[PDB]
Parts: sequence; C-alpha cells; structure tokens
Amino acid sequence: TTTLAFKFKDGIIVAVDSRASMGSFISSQNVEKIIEINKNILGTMAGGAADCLYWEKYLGKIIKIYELRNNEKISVRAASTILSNILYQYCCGIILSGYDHTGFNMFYVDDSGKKVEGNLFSCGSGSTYAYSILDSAYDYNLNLDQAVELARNAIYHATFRDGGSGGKVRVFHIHKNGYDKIIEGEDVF
Amino acid sequence: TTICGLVCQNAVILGADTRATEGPIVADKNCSKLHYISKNIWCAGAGVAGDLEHTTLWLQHNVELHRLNTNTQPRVSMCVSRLTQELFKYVCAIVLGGVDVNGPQLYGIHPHGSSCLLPFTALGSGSLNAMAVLEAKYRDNMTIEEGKNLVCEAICAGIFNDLGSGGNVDICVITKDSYQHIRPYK
Amino acid sequence: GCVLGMSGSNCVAIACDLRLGANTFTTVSTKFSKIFKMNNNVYVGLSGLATDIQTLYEILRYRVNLYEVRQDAEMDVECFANMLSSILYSNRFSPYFVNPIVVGFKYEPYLTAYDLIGAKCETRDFVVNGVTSEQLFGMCESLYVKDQDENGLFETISQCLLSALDRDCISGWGAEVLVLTPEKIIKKKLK
Amino acid sequence: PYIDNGGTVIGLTGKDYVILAADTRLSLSYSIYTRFCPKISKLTDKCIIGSSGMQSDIKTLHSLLQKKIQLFVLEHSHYPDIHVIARLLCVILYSRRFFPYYAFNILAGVDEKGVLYNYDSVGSYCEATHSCVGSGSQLILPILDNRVEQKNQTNFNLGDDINFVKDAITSATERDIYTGDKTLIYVIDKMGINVNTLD
Amino acid sequence: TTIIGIIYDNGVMLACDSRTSSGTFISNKCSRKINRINENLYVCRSGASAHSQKIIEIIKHYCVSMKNENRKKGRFHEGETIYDETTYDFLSCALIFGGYDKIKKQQLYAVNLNGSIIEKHDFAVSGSGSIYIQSYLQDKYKKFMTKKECFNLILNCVKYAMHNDNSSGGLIRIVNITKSFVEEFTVVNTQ
Amino acid sequence: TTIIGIIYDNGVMLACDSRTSSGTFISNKCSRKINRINENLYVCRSGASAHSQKIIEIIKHYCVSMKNENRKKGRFHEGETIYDETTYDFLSCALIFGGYDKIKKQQLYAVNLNGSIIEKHDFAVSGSGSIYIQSYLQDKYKKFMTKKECFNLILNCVKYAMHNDNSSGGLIRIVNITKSFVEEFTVVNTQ
Amino acid sequence: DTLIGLRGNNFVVLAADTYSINSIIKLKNDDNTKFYDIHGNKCLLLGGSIGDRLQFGEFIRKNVHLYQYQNNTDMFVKSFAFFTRKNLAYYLRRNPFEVNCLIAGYDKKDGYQLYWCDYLSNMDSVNKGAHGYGAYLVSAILDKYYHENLTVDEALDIFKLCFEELKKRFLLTQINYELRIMYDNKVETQYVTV
Amino acid sequence: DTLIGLRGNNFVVLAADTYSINSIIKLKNDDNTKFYDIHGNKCLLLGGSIGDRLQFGEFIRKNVHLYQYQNNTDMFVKSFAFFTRKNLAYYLRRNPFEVNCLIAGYDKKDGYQLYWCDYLSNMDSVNKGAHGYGAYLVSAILDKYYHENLTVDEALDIFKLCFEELKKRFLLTQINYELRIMYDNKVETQYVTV
Amino acid sequence: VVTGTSVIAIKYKHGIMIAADRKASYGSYAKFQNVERIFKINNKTVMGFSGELADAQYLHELLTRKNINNLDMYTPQHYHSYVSRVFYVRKNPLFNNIIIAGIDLYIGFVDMHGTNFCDDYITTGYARYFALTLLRDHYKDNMTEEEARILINECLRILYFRDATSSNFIQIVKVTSKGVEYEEPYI
Amino acid sequence: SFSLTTFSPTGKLVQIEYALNRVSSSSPALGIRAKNGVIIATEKELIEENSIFKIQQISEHIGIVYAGMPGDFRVLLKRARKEAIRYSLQYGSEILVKELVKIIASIVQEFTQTGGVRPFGLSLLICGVDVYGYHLYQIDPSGCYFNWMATCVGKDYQNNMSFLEKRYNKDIEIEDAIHTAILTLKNIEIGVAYDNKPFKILTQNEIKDYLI
Ligand SMILES: */C(=C\S(C)(=O)=O)[C@H](Cc1c[nH]c2ccccc12)NC(=O)[C@H](CC(C)C)NC(=O)[C@H](Cc1c[nH]c2ccccc12)NC(=O)CN1CCOCC1
Repeated sequence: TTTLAFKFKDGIIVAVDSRASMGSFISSQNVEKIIEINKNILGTMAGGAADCLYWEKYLGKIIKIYELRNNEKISVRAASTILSNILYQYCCGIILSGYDHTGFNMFYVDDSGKKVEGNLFSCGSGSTYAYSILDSAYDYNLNLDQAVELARNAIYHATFRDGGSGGKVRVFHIHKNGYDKIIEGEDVF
Repeated sequence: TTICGLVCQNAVILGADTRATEGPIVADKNCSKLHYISKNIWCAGAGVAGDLEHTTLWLQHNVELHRLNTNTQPRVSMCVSRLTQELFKYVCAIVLGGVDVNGPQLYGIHPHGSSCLLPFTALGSGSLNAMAVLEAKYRDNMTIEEGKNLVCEAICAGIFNDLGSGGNVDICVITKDSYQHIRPYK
Repeated sequence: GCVLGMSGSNCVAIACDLRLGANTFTTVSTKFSKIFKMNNNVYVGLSGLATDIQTLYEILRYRVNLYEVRQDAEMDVECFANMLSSILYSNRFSPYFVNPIVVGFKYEPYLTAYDLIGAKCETRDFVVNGVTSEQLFGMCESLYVKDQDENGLFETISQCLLSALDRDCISGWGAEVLVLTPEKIIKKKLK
Repeated sequence: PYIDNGGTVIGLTGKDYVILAADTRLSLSYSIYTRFCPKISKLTDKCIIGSSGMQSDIKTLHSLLQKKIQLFVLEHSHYPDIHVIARLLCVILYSRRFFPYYAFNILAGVDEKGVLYNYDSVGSYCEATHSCVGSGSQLILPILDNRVEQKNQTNFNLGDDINFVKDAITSATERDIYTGDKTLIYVIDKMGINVNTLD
Repeated sequence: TTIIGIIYDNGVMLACDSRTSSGTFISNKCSRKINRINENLYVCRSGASAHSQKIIEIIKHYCVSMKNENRKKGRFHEGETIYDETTYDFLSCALIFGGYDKIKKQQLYAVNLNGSIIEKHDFAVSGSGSIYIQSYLQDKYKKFMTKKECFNLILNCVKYAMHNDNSSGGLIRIVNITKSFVEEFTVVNTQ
Repeated sequence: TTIIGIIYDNGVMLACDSRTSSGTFISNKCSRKINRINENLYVCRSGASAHSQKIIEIIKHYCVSMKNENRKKGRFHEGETIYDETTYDFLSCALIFGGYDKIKKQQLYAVNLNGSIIEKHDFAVSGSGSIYIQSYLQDKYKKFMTKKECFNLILNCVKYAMHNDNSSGGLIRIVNITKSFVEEFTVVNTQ
Repeated sequence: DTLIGLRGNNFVVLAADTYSINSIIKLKNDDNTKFYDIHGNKCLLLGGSIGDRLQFGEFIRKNVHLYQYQNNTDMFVKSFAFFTRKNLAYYLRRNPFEVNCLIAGYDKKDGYQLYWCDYLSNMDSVNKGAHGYGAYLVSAILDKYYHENLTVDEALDIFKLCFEELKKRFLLTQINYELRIMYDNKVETQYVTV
Repeated sequence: DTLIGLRGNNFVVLAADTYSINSIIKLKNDDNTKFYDIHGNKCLLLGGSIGDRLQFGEFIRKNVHLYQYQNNTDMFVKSFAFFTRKNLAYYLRRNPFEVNCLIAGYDKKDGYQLYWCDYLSNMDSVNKGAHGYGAYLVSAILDKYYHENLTVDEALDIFKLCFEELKKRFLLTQINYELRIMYDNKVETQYVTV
Repeated sequence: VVTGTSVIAIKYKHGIMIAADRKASYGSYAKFQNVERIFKINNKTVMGFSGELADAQYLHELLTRKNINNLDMYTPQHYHSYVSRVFYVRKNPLFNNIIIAGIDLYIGFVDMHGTNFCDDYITTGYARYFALTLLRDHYKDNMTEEEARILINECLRILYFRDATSSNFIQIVKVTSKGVEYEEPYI
Repeated sequence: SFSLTTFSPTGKLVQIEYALNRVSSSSPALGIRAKNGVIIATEKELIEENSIFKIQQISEHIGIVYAGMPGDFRVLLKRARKEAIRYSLQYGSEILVKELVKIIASIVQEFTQTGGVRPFGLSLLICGVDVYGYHLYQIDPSGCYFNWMATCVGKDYQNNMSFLEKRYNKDIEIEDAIHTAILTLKNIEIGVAYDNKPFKILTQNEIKDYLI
C-alpha cells in the first residue's frame, strides 16, 4: 500500500491509498487503512491487512483500559511504545499521529519493533515516491490549503508511479480537537 | 486429457476429448487430439500440447515423405519406431491406430518412449476413468457400431469424472481402405 | 502482459495495456506497445517478459519480410502462426515467457493464440493471453455476441479492457485498441 | 496440511437484500469427490456464511463459529449483529495465524441492505458491494464489476440480479475446472433466507 | 518383474510374467517381457521398459549385422558381451541370455545393471519377484531334468514369485529352447 | 535378519539366526535374537538391536506385572497388543509372538513396524532374509506336521535364508513351543 | 549508482552519479566516468558493476565507431539503442551483464532521443528515466516538475531538486554529478555540478 | 551506523552517528538518538538494529535506575558494563540481540571508564573503540593521533578527523554527529557537531 | 508399513453393501494376504479403512472404546463426526481413508485431512478411479441384492486387474434390517 | 575445392553447355497448361516398366519430369521432396510451386558453381497447383528456371516444340488438351493436376481411353 503523514502549522495530517491487493490481483479498493484509537490519536497500518488490523484493535483495547484507568487521554509516545513492546515479540510497520504536546507528535513503529519519532513519515510499498515530494515540496510548515493539495498531490504521484498502490485518496487533517475526513477518486484531471 | 481407442471387427476406432487446459483455467474450448498421420493411420497424443504438435508434425512428415519415397503404404509399425525413437532421445504420450497388411493395429506410447500393442487403450488423466468402463464392456471382434457407441461411452465417463477432462468428443473409424472422421462425435 | 483479440462479422479487434512495469510492478514505462503489424492483414500482440517480446517480434519482422520478398504473396495467417509455433518451440529458454496472440483476415478472420512453448489454439473467436487473462476470459466469455459492428465490438472489447485493468495491479494505462476491416484500420486510445 | 478446493462462493448485496451463491461440487486435486457438497452454511439467524478452503477447515470453522453464535445468543438472549459475527471471525482466525486456517471466507447479513464481510484466510475482513472467493473468484469479479458498477462507461432488481448471479456462475463453470455445475443460491430478504438449488 | 530361466537336460527354459505395471498401476498387462533377438537365442528383459526396449532393438540389429556378415549364427556369448559393453555406457536394464549354439549347446548368461556373469550349471533369476524364488528354486534344482520335468519348476516358480510380489504379472510366457530345432511355447496362466 | 515360525501339529516352532552384523561388518555373532518374555511365550525380534532390546525389557516387565497381578499367566495375545500399542509411539523393530495359552493353545502373532496381524493357520517370517523364504516355505506348508516333521522345515528354511542373505547369521536357535510343558531347544548349525 | 536522463525539444540532459563503490559497504573509489560519449551526438549512461559497464561500454563504443568509420552515415540513435539492445540481449539468460543504461542522442530527422534500458534487455523510448536504487526517489520529482516544453536550465534546476533529494534521503551522495548536455552542436559536461 | 568512543584522564567522549536506515539501501530516517544516558555519569552507545538497541537500551536503563533507586550507591560503571554483559549474554546463542555497545562512564574511585562490547557478548576495557562498518576506518586514525594525556578538545579535533574521514570514504555520513562529553560534573552533548 | 489399497461401499433401500480384499502389502510386496480391514463398531455400523494399517487399527480401538460406553445407541452419523473430528484434531497425522457406513442408510467418507462427506456410494483408495466411475456408471437406487452385489463384483473385477495391489479374494459385509452380516466367503 | 567448370575466353561456361547438349540428346517430355489444369506427358521385354515413370509426385499438387540422367533425376527429386517437407515443417501450409522451383534452381546452381562436381545432366518440368493458379515451370541445368504455358525437353524437340500452342486456341479445356499433348507427342506417361489439387497418372487403359 501507500501511507503518508506530516505536520504543518495547524496540525498533523494523515493520507493513504485505499487499495488492498492480495498479490497481483486486487482484493479490494474499498479498504480503509486508517484507524483511530484514542479520540485524538490515530494510526495507519501498512503491510499485511490481518495482522495490522489485529494490532490496531488490540491497541485500541490497551489504550482504552488505560484511558479508563487514569480517566484521561494518554500521550502518543505511550501508544507507540506499547506496540514497540509487543511487536518486538514477533508482521507489518505502522505510523502514529496525535496530540499531547502543543505540537502533534508523529511516530512510526516497525515490524521489527523499531520506534521512530519525526515530522513526515511514510510507509507502504509506494512510500518512496510521495516521500520525495515531502521535502522537495515541504521543506517547512505551511497552510491547510497548501497541505491538502500537498498530500493529495504526493499521493497522486505515489498512485501513478507504483502499481502496488492506488485506488481512492483519503486525507485526514487532525484538529487539536479530533480530526477531519476527506475521500477522492481519480484526480489526474 | 482422456483418449480412448479400440479395435473392432476390421477397423481401429479412435475417440478423444476436445478441451485444452492451462492447469487452472481452461485455455481452449476445443483442440485436435486426433491428428491424421495418414489415410489409414492416425495418432492421438496426450500430454503437453506443445510437444505433441511438434512430434506429430515431424512424424506426419516423416511418414508422408517416406511414403512418397517408397511404394508401400506406410505400415503402422514404422510410425511407432520413429516416434518411440524420438522420445527415447530425450513429455507426451500417444495412442496410434492404423490398419495395414497386418491387422488393425493399435499402439500406446509412453512419455519415456515405451511402446505396446494393445486391444484397447487410454491415456491421460481420464485413463483410469476410461480403463474402468472400457475394460468392463470390451469384447474382441465387436461390430464397428459397437465401437461407435462404446468408445463414446468410455470417453464421456472419462470426461465427466475428471476436473482435467471435459468438452465435446470426436471419434473416427480408421478402416484400412479409409479414415472416416467426424469433427464432433457429441 | 495483457492482450486481447475479439473477432467480428466483417472485422477483428486487438487490444492491450500500455504499461511495461518492472520488478514490484513499479511503472517504469507507460508508452510500451506490444501490438505490432506484420502485415496489413496480420498482427501479433506479444506479452510476458518484454525483452523476449522485442526479440521475438524482431525475428518475425525478419523472417516474414524475408518470405514475402522471397515469395510474392503476402503471408497467410496460418503460415505466420504455425511458423510462430515452430519458432518458440526450438528452445523454451529463449523466452523465459512470451505469450503471442495472432490476428487478422485470411477475408475470413483468423484468431490464434500460442503458448510460450508454441502450444497453440486456433480459435474461431476471442482469445486473451496476458497476466490478467483470467479477468479477460471471464468478462469476454459472457459479454461476447457472435457478430457486431466494429463500434459495438469496440465498446465490447473496451469493456473487457476497462473491466480487467481495474482488477489487476499490472494492467496498464490506456488501450491500444485496433479494430480493423480489410480496407481500413482504426487504432484508438481509451482511458 | 492444506488442500485446495474450489468452493466458488460469491456474495452480492442488493438494494434491499443480499445473495449468496456457491457451486456444490467438491474435488480433490483433479478428481471429484462428492458431486454435491454444502460449501455454504447458515449462521443461526439473519446471516449466512461461505468458504472455499480445504473442507476440513471449512467444516470445523463453520462448526466453531456456529458454536460461538449459539453460545453468544444463549448467554445474552440476543441474536448477534452481523458485525460482531465478522469481527469475531477476525478474532478466531488471527488467533491461529502462526498456523493459518486455509478457508478463505464470506459473510452475508442484514442489519434491518445486505451488510457484508468478505475476507482473507487470517481475518483481514472487508465489507464490499459484492464478493467472490475460491478459484472461481478472479474470473467472475469483472463480470460482477460491470453488471452493477459502471466505473468506466436499476442494477438490483431481484430477477435481474439473480440472473446476473446465474449467468456469472454458469459461465464460471465453463472457463474453470474446479467449479461444479450445480449451485446453491441463498437469498436473505428481510423476511427470511431462501434457498435455491438452481444448476 | 520376474524373469527366470533353468536349463533342462539339454536346452534352456526361460520364463517371464507380463504386467508392465506403470507407476504402481497396471498399464499394459499381457505384454511380452521375453524377446526374440534371434531364433537361436532369446533375451528376457526387465527394468525400465523404455531403456530396455531401445536396447533390445539395438542389440537386435547388431545381432543381424553379425548374422549375415558371417553366415554362421552369432554365438550367444557374443550377444551377451555386446549387451555388456553397450549398457555399460544413465541407461539401465537387467536381463537374461538364453539360446542354442553349436559352440556351446546351452548356456544362460545374466547381465546385471552393468556387468555380466554366467551360470552354466545353474539358473538365472531376476526382477523384484526374483528374490522370492532364488531360495525356493535353488532348492528344487537338479541338472538331470528333462523339459517335461523342468517345465514344472519354471511354471511353479513363476507362480510363487507372482503370488507375493505386486509388480509381478498375470499371464506368463516361457520358451523351451530345445537343443535341436524349433523351441516354441505358448502363453499360459495359473494362480 | 531372519526370524521365522511355523506351528507344528500342536505348538509353535520359532527360529532365528544370530549375527548382529554391525555396519556391514559382523560384531556380535552368536547372539540371541529370540527371547524369553516368558516361559509360556517367546518373542523373536529383529531390526535395530538397541530399540529392540529396550522394548524387550519393557514388555518383559509389563508381562510380569500382569503375571502376578492376576495369578494366571498372561495370554500372549495381550503381549502382542501391548507391544503393538507400545511401539506405536521414532522407535522401530519387527517381531514375532509365539507361545502357549490355555485360551488358545497355539498362535503366532506378527508385529510390523507399527501394527500387528496374526496367522493362526500359517507361519510368520520376517527380516532381510525373510523374503527368500516367504515363497519357499509357503509351498512346503501343510498343517498336519508334527515337530519331528516341521523341525525340518524350520531348519532348512533358515538354511536357505542364511545362504543368500548377507546379514543372515551363522549359528541358529529354535524353540519348540510344545502344547504341553517345557519346550526347550539347543543351538545348532549347518550350511 | 543513481542514473538520470531527461529529454525535451531543447535538450537531452543526462545527470548521473560519480561514485564507485569497491565494497558495497563503502564508496571507496570516486569521481568515476559512468558516461560514454559514443557519437558526435549520443552519450551512453551505464550502471551496475563497473566491470560490466566498462567492458560492455567500450564494446558498444567500438562497434559503433566501427560502423561509422565504415558506412558514411553516422549511426542513427535508435539504431544505436537497438544495437545495444541486441548486444545486451544476445547473452543467454545465464550470461547477461548487470548493466542499466540510458542511451541519449540527437538526430538529423528525429532530433533528441532517449532510451531507457535494463539489466534484462528491456528497453523503451521515454521523456525521462532513472537507474539504480535511486530510481524510486527522483522519479516522483521528475514526473512532477516536468515540462514537455521546458527550457534546458529549469530542467537543470529540476536535477538540482533530484540531487538534493537523493542526498537527504538515500545512500547519501553529495559529490558533484557530471552530466553531459546535448545541443544541436555538441555535448556539454558539468563535472562541477553539486 | 558508526559508533566511536575515546577515554582519557580529562575526558570520556562518545562521538556517534545520527542516521537510522529503514532500508539498508537508504538512510530514510534521520537524527536518531543512539545514546542512552543511564547514569549521572554513564552513557551507553548502542548500535545495530534500532529495535534491538531500543528494547535492550531501555531495558538496561530500567535495571540500572532500579538498582540505584534501590541501594544508596550508584552503579559503578564496571558493574554497569558487566551487568550489560550478563544481560546481553543471557540469551542462548539462538537469541542474542544484534547490538554493538560502548559503555562509558565516570567513577568516584576509578574515574573515567570505557567498555567496548559486541553483538556476541564479547567485552573489554579500552582507551578507544568503534562500531559498525566504520570501525575499520577511524581506528587507524584513532590509534595514530591518540595522546594518552591529551586535553579533551584536541580529541575533538581527532573526531573531526574521524568524521571527515568517514564522509570521504565510506557510506557517506555527512549529518551532524551528537556526542556526549563526560566531565567531573556532567555529560555535555553536541548535536551540532559536523 | 502395511497398506490396504481399496475399500468400497454402496447402498440400496433394503440394505447396504460394503467390501474390500484382504491383501495387506508390506511395501513393494504382500505380507498379509488375509488381513481384515473391514471392522464392526456397532450392529448397525462398520468402519472400512484403506491406508496405512497401524493407524487404522488405532482408530479402530479408539472408536470401539468410544462405543462401549454408549452400548439411544450411537448413530453412524455421530460415529462419523467423531471420526472426522479426530482426524482434524490429529492434523494440527494418521494415514487412512476410513469410511463409516451403516444405518435410513448412511455412508460417509473421510480423507486423510479430516476432509469428509456423505453420498449414496463411496469408494476409497485406488478404487475411486478404477471402480467408482464404473460404479458411478451403473449405480441405481433400489438395486436388489443380486443387482447390487453383482455390480460391486464387476467393480472389484475391474479393480484387481487395474489396481497394482489387490487380493484375489474379498472380505465382504452387507448391512441389513436383520443386523450386520459379515460374509465369510471370499473370491 | 576446384570448380571444374570455369569460364571461356568467349565468356560462356562450356560444361553447362555440354549438359545442355546431353539433355537435348535425351528423352522427350511435354507440358501443357490448360486454363483449368495442367498436363505433363512423356515418351517413356523383361523390364516391368510400371515401376518406371519420369513422372513423379513431389506433393499432392506438384509433379515433375526430367530429360537427362535418370539417377540425376533421382537425387534432384529427392532433395526437392525433402524441401517440400522442410517447408511444410517450417510453415503450416503447402509450398507454392514457384518457391520450390526457386529452391531446386539454387540447388542446381551450387553444383554448377561449387567445387569438384559435374553439373546436373537434366532439364525439369514442374506442373503444380497453388492459390495463385495452375502452374508449369521448366528448370534449365544453368539455374535458369522459367515459366511456360507449354514446353518440351527431349530429343528432336526443335520441330516438336511448335505443336503445343494449338490447345490455347480453343482447347483450354483439359479433355481437349489431352489430344494436344498426345498428338504433339506422336511407351508413354501422363500426369495431370486437374480442377482438383491432387494429380494422378492415367493408366494405359485410360491412355486407350483417349486413343480412340
Ligand atoms: C492434456 C492435459 S493432461 C493433464 O491430461 O495431460 C492436454 C493435451 C492437449 C491440449 N491441447 C492439445 C492439442 C493437440 C494435442 C494435444 C493437446 N494438455 C494440457 O492440458 C497441458 C497441461 C500440461 C501441463 C500436461 N496444457 C498446456 O500445456 C497449456 C496449453 C495452452 C496454454 N495457453 C494456450 C493458448 C491456446 C491454446 C493452448 C494453450 N500450456 C502450457 O502448459 C505452457 N507450457 C508450459 C511448459 O510447457 C510448454 C508450455
């Protein structure tokens, strides 16, 4: 697949290809890879669909009981670290995104259980391609107009250049509150 | 691929399936597993189609050319020597029925090149499924009409009973005087 | 690799994907064109590995031009096709894969499809070698009507393409569809 | 520990219904076992399920999930939503990923409009407008693509739709060797779940 | 499967059962494992059918080349040695040389996978079913037996070998290589 | 190597040759392949020596536990079945149960690599040298034989098996499990 | 290790890397000449192993210089690409050289031409292309910022993009990139290009 | 990927790389924190895979912070090295982590200390050491220009040597190298160090 | 490693035939020319195995020990489902193609994987090719005993000649309303 | 080796001219090309002559006659047939008669040039059929294959070369062409490729069928 995330001024944002092909054949393009956990944090799966879905739901549980336990919202580094601590036992890499600090933190947890913090992670097969656009076209923080065009753009080139990912676009700017939601079909013009 | 052929009271009668397959999906609704090596001798190969079209071409022309080069009708056993020698040099079974100075001879030819004269024969996936019905009802010196109905029966059984075999049938009565083909036995 | 060949009342149609992606299906190219013209009434659509495609169409270019000049008649499709089967069979190794499709009037339309060893199917109707072939036989088996005008047959073959390309990751952009009649040839690009 | 069989079970959500058809024929590598096998099971209520993997895993998996829906409904006095069913499936399946079930699987249900869950062997479940699995899937999906969806060019009358299913499968027997000539076809209109032995 | 041979009071008496089981499923039952390399000498064979049959034809035409190049019929020892040197050059078959020769009226050579020993005052047995009969037959052995008496030993030893060896065949053929002229024998079956 | 057993007019008569060839070199010649699991029943064994001997001791003490837990001597069928279920659980040996039982005065069980069949009106033979004698012995068979008469069959069949099987031993031991009381027999050798 | 080429009506420009790693773990040998000027107006950008691209590059160099010293006409660049095609493909699958190549050239009729080719003898005419592991990086840029009608120098800014991109996020590759620049009259190198 | 550490009477200084390659072909992730300050006066420089050095580094971090929150005394750095020794070695040969480490620290008796260790639990006290493929490069410099009595800053010039060396002739590694600098009072980072 | 190449079973309204030969080849060659592969779990139920022997007697003792506790009575269906459940437990194994059959009438097959099903006629092992299709050819419901047994005898006739490993003589069982009958006679 | 033929001062190859003289010195055969068929004939005691005809079947279509040395005809006919077969293996269809005439012409060429061999001693006629039409090509020893509506090859054909035209006047039908052939030719042999592609020699009884 193909997942993208980066933080401009107004928040962290999340973008993705909805295609989910089992081999050369396409099982589905309706598939949703973006998942919410805590009301403010969310993650994107990349790689295998079943294991990634499992670990996301599992994360939702552990986070949920924690959130019930302290009666509050946990910091994003926590939710990263739990997967870093469980995955190391064994899958598929993932990206996390959320708000605890005045800036939204971003993370990326490898199937190796490697954890990484940073500003513009991307993953999935086509990661490299948008991943060029992310500094050639985003060396620094910008605007929501600039950003939704940016992610829609970088996803489009990760859609054209990679046969392993495509389908619909689905960008999700995150407000300090929760998040927004946007979905698109083909946009070659 | 079933291929069943059987001797009658004066003529070999060959019959065969007509459906190529790539292994999973079928890759043809029809094919020719009853090649005509000569007017009074045919081959019915089973196996890889490629190797079959090859050696049957080379065989047909070795036999037609040799017939041009000599008086005698290319008596059936020479085809068997040529084919078996070719396969021996090295994947495709064959079943060949011809009629000549001897009897209506019929042969079966294994992928390693082994030859055997046979009263009745089958090869391919359907072979088992054809050996079942074929052997049960066989009798030497059947009326050729009995060949006409039987060989279609054993073919239909070796069709319905395999995933790898199916489609329309075709049958022919290789009389020494003449082949009598029909494109769809079904 | 993705190739089609519908047949018509007074026509034949041939089509393809135009992508020649590399390993992990990254699209290294989108203008690649497997269809070729060996003759005004004879076409071949190659598929499978692209190296073997250019080498093969190249050798046909050779031996067919050689025969047409050596013997004045434009080559009949049965000749080009049986000879083609003869060509691949000499060595499996030469094409690690290739799946030729041969098409054209002979003015009865002639549609045949070789296997990479030279196994061959001389069909009376459509045949569809290609990496996306299952989707092809799947759509075209039921969509097909015996005989049609070149445009309805065009939208037909186009619906088999438009359908198949969206199920396969390796299927290309575009469509080099190529309806033809003995006196005319109509290529088009569909998106 | 896995054998391939072609249960070619397909799902298809109508505007007020869901339709689940499957060839009945069982087969070894190239030989037919039974001419007639149940490749589809009925989940206890308003939903049903199909699969096409090896038959031991089909049967034991349907058994298990049936035991779970029956236990759940008896413990909670409440017939499960379709979602808890498919979700439970992701659960059961992933719980054994290190030694996976070979049964790729399909769910069809109604929420009260056929909510659906086709998916991979390890529970990577998805909803869909339509579904196919078994060796007959890759062939039929384009036929199902166009008849209903028109992404590059009224689609669910019950008659027209059962027709699309019919022609799709009947064509599928032709191009595929594993697909069998017989078919069951279920129809989960909100009243109840019809069965058809059309072939 | 089984191939056997015991010399009666004068000549050889060879035997075999036909089955030609193929892949642990019988394919060409009632074949002819025993052979006419010539009237003077017959050559039982077992192992792979293809390699054996080709080798059989090959030694045949060497035998005829030798047969007419010198008008005397070739000694069977030479048939043995040419089969020795031939199969030496992989190819694989095991086999039994019996026959009449004015030089040595009755012998019985036995070629292994590669190299060939004799048994002038003995018997030769080979194949999967051999192993049952090596011990049984080498008990009943006595050199005085006439064909009426040794026909029994051949017949029975075949029957026991066939009883408890799955590869071993049904109908059996035997040849009574008489010291004198013609030596013919007809197919027969028991159980 | 060889282990055999034929029931005479009443009781069993088991036999074996000792050699215990080790790595195709004889190591412990004149051992004792036949065993006393008990006076009522004796148990020939062949295969790997170690696995067999351990299994032998194990079934021994089950036999004695059963022997005293119920003062009647254990039926040999039960010795057979416990060896069945035991070796089922890799471990590997083949073996022969003979003995006397008031329930069934003479039987002869035969355990394969894993699962065990009987031969009430027959004989049991096993080992590398078995295969020579299956056919020879199953000819000479008749149920009427007394020990004076069947002692010969045992003796000879051992001698033939030992003749033409390299693993097969020299000195041989036999037991005449008489229907009545004691059944002893002494080591003996021929060739 | 990264190779890049870009055609337009005003230009063919072949940017490419200069490094040459003895050991894959380290770029011990530097400033290597990946290019091979094979024509008055056709350069060849080879890649992979240094020994394959050297043997093969010198080889093609000779067969073309021979062909031109022979017949009066210069080798038309598509004939050059296809000849390299036949040569690279000539090897049985057991033997082809591990050599990624960008033919680039000029024509008296067809003007500027570009041919992307592969270790396998796969080849196509394109408006831009890349080789090495870096193909994945620059291509989303080269696709993105491409003008079909662009002046050559803003393309040179596009290679500045590509390069600063490969530095930041790849096998870091900071040293200056030579790049022959086609013109109606001549090629025009820039070894200093950073 | 390259790790370096150097002890003297006036200093322990752990220079190290900041890159972190997702794919071995590319350093897609940057500025990583290889160091782990585990003590008031003992840093741990881990390397290899990011996930092993992270799990293990956090692990050792906790066992030491636990040990110190427990007994009054701080963990003496050799006890720290040996404890890391026992932990890394605890794994059966089937399981040890792929983790190269440089313990470095200060002592109330033994003053500055340094412990070079390996993926295999091999370990020794040394005056200088290195990890990664770059070990082969800087070590001939570190050996060469070393003063046993040197002031800390000329050592910092020695790491400038080592670094400009690894840039020129290795997996090019230009980005700034963080490096904790021991003092009698405290550690002293320099993320800006290029 | 003893193996039994084939078993078949067929039914008609007045009862259900089920037969096999008694050979038990110990690899390349026959060991037990008189093995008993058909086995009687219940007065209205039997199991017939065609694979490796030891596993078959194992499952034999298992099904019996499983039975005596329940000896309404254990139905052939419950016996079959217990059987398949055992194979599939073992799998995650035993080599057989055991079929359960008995009584209205019930035949069920089980492949080695615990794959299993139910049909009017079931054949097992080498028979499937060399008998089943033929027995698929002439099978009809309400065959009388003469029709049915002459039919299975035609099938075993084709089989002994085509199967590589068969015995000349057939242990045979028919289940009737009166009770299961294991015919002694062999052919 | 050595081309035994070499050029004259006068420019001619004398040897091939000799072979021309031998063909001229050898036995007659006719060819006539009906609008809907082609007929070729020739003037052919212990000897059972029934085995011996100058006529020969190269394919179901093509048939030939030589004039010169019979063994030379034998080997040319052999290579020729092996070429019709080599072609029908190389492609899926029957050889065009013109193509086979070209390959025979090259085979005849080589020996006329290639070292160490005596040039072929005979002319050839090659009636045939193709999708183009019913054909008749004579092949010269030089390699000079040539189209003919009719032809002659053997002794005393100077006067005899000019009887053949009359069938084209109004006898283009085969049955009337027969008289043109035999009466021009006035033992004997006749092979005819008719409206059907296959050709077959007329028996002496059918030779008496036209003798009346
Ligand atoms: C018998 C099947 S079987 C399992 O019983 O032996 C048939 C015999 C057959 C099929 N067609 C003809 C024509 C004339 C004579 C005999 C014929 N053979 C097969 O089913 C093949 C299966 C092999 C593995 C046993 N099928 C094939 O070989 C494929 C045929 C094919 C593929 N694409 C096509 C397009 C049009 C027409 C036919 C085809 N092709 C391959 O298997 C590819 N191979 C791979 C290795 O060998 C050479 C090419």
